[PDB]
Amino acid sequence: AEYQNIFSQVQVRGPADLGMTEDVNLANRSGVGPFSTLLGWFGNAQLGPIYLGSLGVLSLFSGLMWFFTIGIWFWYQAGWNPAVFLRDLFFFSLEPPAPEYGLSFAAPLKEGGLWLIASFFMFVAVWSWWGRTYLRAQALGMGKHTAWAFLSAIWLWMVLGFIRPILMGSWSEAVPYGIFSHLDWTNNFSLVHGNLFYNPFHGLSIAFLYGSALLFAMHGATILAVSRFGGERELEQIADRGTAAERAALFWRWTMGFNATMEGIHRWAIWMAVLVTLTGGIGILLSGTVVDNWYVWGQNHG
Amino acid sequence: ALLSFERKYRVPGGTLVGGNLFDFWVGPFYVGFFGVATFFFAALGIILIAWSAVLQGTWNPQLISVYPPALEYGLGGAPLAKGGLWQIITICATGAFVSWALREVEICRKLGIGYHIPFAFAFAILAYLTLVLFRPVMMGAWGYAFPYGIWTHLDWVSNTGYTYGNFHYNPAHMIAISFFFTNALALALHGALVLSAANPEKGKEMRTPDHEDTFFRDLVGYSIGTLGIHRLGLLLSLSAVFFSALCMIITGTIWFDQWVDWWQWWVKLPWWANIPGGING
Amino acid sequence: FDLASLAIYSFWIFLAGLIYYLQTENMREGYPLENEDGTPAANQGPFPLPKPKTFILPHGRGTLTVPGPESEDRPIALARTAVSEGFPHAPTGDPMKDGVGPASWVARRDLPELDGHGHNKIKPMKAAAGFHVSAGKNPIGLPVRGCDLEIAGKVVDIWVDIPEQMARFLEVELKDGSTRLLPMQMVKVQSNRVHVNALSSDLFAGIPTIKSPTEVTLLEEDKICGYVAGGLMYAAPKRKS
Ligand code: BCL
Ligand code: BCL
Ligand SMILES: CC[C@H]1c2cc3[nH]c4c(c3C)C(=O)[C@H](C(=O)OC)c4c3nc(cc4[nH]c(cc(n2)[C@@H]1C)c(C(C)=O)c4C)[C@@H](C)[C@@H]3CCC(=O)OC/C=C(\C)CCC[C@H](C)CCC[C@H](C)CCCC(C)C
Ligand SMILES: CC[C@H]1c2cc3[nH]c4c(c3C)C(=O)[C@H](C(=O)OC)c4c3nc(cc4[nH]c(cc(n2)[C@@H]1C)c(C(C)=O)c4C)[C@@H](C)[C@@H]3CCC(=O)OC/C=C(\C)CCC[C@H](C)CCC[C@H](C)CCCC(C)C
Ligand SMILES: COC(C)(C)CCC/C(C)=C/C=C/C(C)=C/C=C/C(C)=C/C=C\C=C(C)\C=C\C=C(/C)CC/C=C(\C)CCC=C(C)C
Ligand SMILES: CCCCCCCCCCCC[N+](C)(C)[O-]
Ligand SMILES: CCCCCCCCCCCC[N+](C)(C)[O-]
Ligand SMILES: CCCCCCCCCCCC[N+](C)(C)[O-]
Ligand SMILES: CCCCCCCCCCCC[N+](C)(C)[O-]
Ligand SMILES: CCCCCCCCCCCC[N+](C)(C)[O-]
Ligand SMILES: CCCCCCCCCCCC[N+](C)(C)[O-]
Ligand SMILES: [Fe+3]
Repeated sequence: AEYQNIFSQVQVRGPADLGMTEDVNLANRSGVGPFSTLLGWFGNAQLGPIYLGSLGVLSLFSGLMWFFTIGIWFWYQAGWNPAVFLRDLFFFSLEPPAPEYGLSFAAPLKEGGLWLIASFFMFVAVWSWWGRTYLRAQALGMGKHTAWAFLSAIWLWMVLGFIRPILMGSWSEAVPYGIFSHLDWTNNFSLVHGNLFYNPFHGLSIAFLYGSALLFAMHGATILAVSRFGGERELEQIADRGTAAERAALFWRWTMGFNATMEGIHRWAIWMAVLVTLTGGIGILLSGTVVDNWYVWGQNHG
Repeated sequence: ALLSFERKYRVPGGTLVGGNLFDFWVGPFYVGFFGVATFFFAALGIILIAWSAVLQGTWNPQLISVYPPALEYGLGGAPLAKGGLWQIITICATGAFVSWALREVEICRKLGIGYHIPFAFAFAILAYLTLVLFRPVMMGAWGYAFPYGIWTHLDWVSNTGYTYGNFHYNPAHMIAISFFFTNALALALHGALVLSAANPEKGKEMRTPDHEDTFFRDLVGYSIGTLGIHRLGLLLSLSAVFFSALCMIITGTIWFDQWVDWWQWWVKLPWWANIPGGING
Repeated sequence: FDLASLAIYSFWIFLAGLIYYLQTENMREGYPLENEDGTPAANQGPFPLPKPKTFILPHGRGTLTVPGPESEDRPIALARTAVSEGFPHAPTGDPMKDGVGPASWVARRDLPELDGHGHNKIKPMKAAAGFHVSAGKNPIGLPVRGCDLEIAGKVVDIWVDIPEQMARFLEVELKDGSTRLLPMQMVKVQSNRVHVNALSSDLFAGIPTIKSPTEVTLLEEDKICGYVAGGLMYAAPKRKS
């Protein structure tokens, strides 16, 4: 047959790439890691270096404390034995405080208090990671697109476990930390609010989620189809359109009547994805604060 | 009607069927034999939905709903009023989707590009056919298919899921969701990265792919690269839909009880099955 | 109304401006639309051209402003086949030599892409210190076979993307001792040969050549890639199963 360009046929390796400097503090980059041949069939072989500033070590320290806080609780639920621990891994849960304690931080360790400690640690882990997303871009003089897209995801997370619980006056409304327990919560949330399929925001979220799969399928397939003219080299094709960009546009124009540019498609991309969590977070935020039952709401619209 | 750079590409050839008969455009649209086929199947499907709605007694698109035949018909033909229309429409839709794919193949040939797009599209086509053809046939009735209507089709999703408990517990459905979520993560980042380089801080020079790789290595310690991310997106996308089809093909066929109970295989492994304590003992 | 129907109705408005914005951003190349004779078309659609933006290109290479004046900046050897709009345009010469159809190239700049340090992105591996084949069959030394199952040449080097660490072209030596670049995406490295489906052995000399032996320009890449992709349509008569 013809080659498809899904895996590389030959790997080529040179000296490790220490990266661009620009305004980065090089004192905080690690060494280079090993080269992965396995990874090299699909993308780059080079692991590392990585950047570790104050904000990184903080994120990573808190992130680990969150994880271990949960695991201590799981080991506990498992009467401290490793067979029971593995047997019930998916069934253990760290639940939030009972409605009784509302928004108070006075609930005991065994009945809410641990959930809060863990949630505190998760809160700083994420926000600090967010700042690091911004600062890493600034150090290299790039746009803040990544920090802004990440914020969209933080929106839904913040609504789920922080804002909506505050607005309802209890921590009990937040999500528990468990594999099966957080699925139960989700299914339960829907039932209690009159079926989330009547939440219009939920339906838009779905459309952008599906839409994201559609678009990335279109976009990747397109770039692979024109990789024989150097299509993957997107920044230089922005600066200086080549036949790759031309054929990519034309395929789609001839197919469906309109097309993108090489820069433009990435705007379509970032928005399609970002709107998943943007609409989703609004859908959840309004549930129980303003609308008790989406079926009922859907019958009036008011 | 043409983009400034388009004329050089509008040459004859690349058709699979019909030679030069349908080798032309209408405005921006390539036609081809499969252009004609998709028009024919779409027109016919739309007419038939229209007819369905007169029989239903509503022109309101929020109420129109073409239902499959009742389970009592099994895999037989059914009368038009009671499921036959759904059957003919499904044929037409299948014809229109497959025709759309083959038309993309023609367009690929004329542009001398690869076939990755229609290939990817065939995954969506295959998910559709799982729900309306493969699953129903293995289950022994057209009735197990979803109806064609805006809200009725969500009804179906919901009633179908809840037949098996909370569907979250379908393990293939878990894998599929993972890929869906991950795909959206990856698309956000890809779009963000490229744009953050084309559109750097005000006053600065456009960044380079090296800045892109550096950015990610700084952030998470790895960068898959610019060929790698398009390979990735294609793969996350298609895997999502593959595992979707699979989680449904097995539901009602090999597994027809409550999905939550499936997980008892794990908990009842003899090494730990009777050890007391935990959640499950 | 209530707050939720306020939220949803607002959202739809927002979304409409977003599509507006997105669509006009994707009109910065290729527009205005033209008629087949190149004059500006009457019906441009409902969205207007966006206000121009300017990219500052790195490494002293200037600026780009889009939208801006469009122009192929090359002759196109095609003629109409019908007396009315919408039909194909037949090549008037040899479409592989003339660069039309699937053999098209664009008149990109006749400079090489540079890396973030200002060095040529792509280099023959012989001139790229530290670089080696780390995995897979090394093509260097393999005979190259065309779709007519005849030997067109032998591989004498790999040209590599240094920053992306990736093979991009095989440099192939032909019967007369000259070489050509072939894109990696259009070849098949088998264990005992490289197979090239797009071209027959007799079309390898026709591949456009590069002006310097240790670099390729963006214009040369487009000409080379356009040419070998074009053989899928135009070499076909000579391609065995
Ligand atoms: C029976 C259950 C209900 C239901 C209940 C809910 C509920 C409840 C919710 C959704 C939500 C969503 N549902 Mg619904 N849903 C149902 C039926 C469906 C169906 C379907 C029938 O086919 C589909 C396709 C969907 C699809 C969706 C998505 C569009 C949306 C989630 C977006 C997202 O990306 O979240 C995933 C993304 C996030 C959670 C953001 C996470 C970001 C943070 C910052 C990540 C931190 C990582 C952490 C630090 C760990 C580190 C890891 C290590 C470093 C590796 N639902 C049924 C009807 N659904 C959500 C929504 O938006 O509703 C409007 C939601 O809250
Ligand atoms: C209450 C219901 C149950 C449930 C029951 C079900 C059921 C039942 C199903 C799913 C399916 C899925 N669910 Mg579940 N699901 C639930 C909760 C969730 C949650 C969540 C957040 O809780 C999520 C994220 C999901 C996620 C998903 C996806 C994995 C999958 C749907 C995508 C898909 O198959 O696309 C595949 C895409 C297609 C079929 C689209 C095909 C497009 C065709 C080819 C072309 C269309 C052309 C068209 C006519 C266009 C005309 C255009 C105009 C002319 C322009 N479910 C709850 C617990 N879920 C479905 C699945 O896996 O299906 C295979 C499924 O059947
Ligand atoms: C458009 C919305 C989509 C989206 C977007 C999105 N997510 C993002 C971003 C964006 C734009 C980022 O920039 C950010 C990122 O950095 O990505 C690489 C991120 C991110 N999305 C993440 C996850 C994530 N996103 C999700 C969802 C989505 N994100 C949506 C689908 C989900 C889902 C679907 O639920 C998840 C689970 C994170 C990978 C990353 C944010 C990282 C973060 O906040 O980390 C804080 C915590 C830690 C750093 C430590 C965690 C501890 C772990 C349990 C172990 C980790 C390894 C270990 C610490 C290393 C070894 C230790 C020692 C030996 C050194
Ligand atoms: C493989 C993974 C993802 C994917 C990929 C994908 N889709 C694609 C492609 C690719 C690569 C294309 O090339 C192709 C395209 O042209 O995109 C613009 C396409 C496409 N994906 C589309 C839709 C679509 N894709 C979806 C999903 C996905 N597509 C996946 C998530 C969905 C979902 C998630 O539901 C939808 C709705 C179309 C925009 C387009 C194909 C257009 C097409 O086939 O046109 C010919 C058919 C008609 C013009 C209409 C015929 C009408 C019927 C005869 C009657 C209607 C019957 C129907 C059953 C009614 C249902 C009613 C509903 C209310 C339930
Ligand atoms: C092998 O054994 C070891 C001991 C080594 C470790 C094993 C650990 C292990 C297997 C852990 C398992 C962890 C799992 C499965 C966790 C599951 C997590 C899930 C599913 C989380 C899902 C959603 C969480 C949400 C939405 C939480 C949002 C939290 C927010 C928004 C923060 C809210 C903040 C507060 C309440 C703090 C309030 C106080 C202040 C000052 C802000
Ligand atoms: C999504 C979170 C990404 C986490 C990446 C984890 C990498 C751990 C850093 C180890 C480096 C230690 N060091 C610098 C001494 O080599
Ligand atoms: C999600 C990405 C996977 C994490 C990769 C982390 C790579 C860190 C490499 C740095 C190791 C440095 N060290 C100790 C070998 O010198
Ligand atoms: C940036 C991408 C824009 C594409 C938007 C697609 C709109 C989907 C319409 C879904 C209908 C939602 N509704 C009304 C039922 O809630
Ligand atoms: C879901 C919304 C409707 C489908 C998308 C509209 C397709 C637009 C392509 C036709 C217009 C192209 N044009 C103006 C050259 O004719
Ligand atoms: C409030 C207006 C809603 C308009 C929705 C779009 C109407 C298009 C025709 C819908 C056809 C419905 N059908 C046949 C799938 O059942
Ligand atoms: C429903 C998804 C988004 C629909 C967006 C429709 C945009 C149509 C753009 C048509 C413009 C074509 N034209 C005339 C400029 O060539
Ligand atoms: Fe891209």
